[PDB]
Amino acid sequence: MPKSLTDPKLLKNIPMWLKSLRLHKYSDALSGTPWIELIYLDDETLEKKGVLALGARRKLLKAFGIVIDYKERDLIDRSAY
Repeated sequence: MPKSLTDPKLLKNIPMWLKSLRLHKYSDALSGTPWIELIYLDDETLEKKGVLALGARRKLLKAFGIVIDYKERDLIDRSAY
C-alpha cells in the first residue's frame, strides 16, 4: 500500500520510511541521501552506502521501485520533491 511509502512526511525521514520495510536501521549511514537522489541507487550501491546486507538492499529495491512507479509519473503528494 503506497500511503507511508510515497509520503513527504516519510520520504524526508529515511528512518521511519525504512520502518515500513521493518528495517529502519540503515538511516545511520543513509539519512544523508534524500529519497529523490536515493531511489536511483541499485543493489550493490546501497551497500556502498552501508546497506551491508542483500535482505536490506533487495527489500529497498522493492521500496524504491514502488515509489519510482509513482515518482516517474508525478503521482506523489508534490511536496515530497
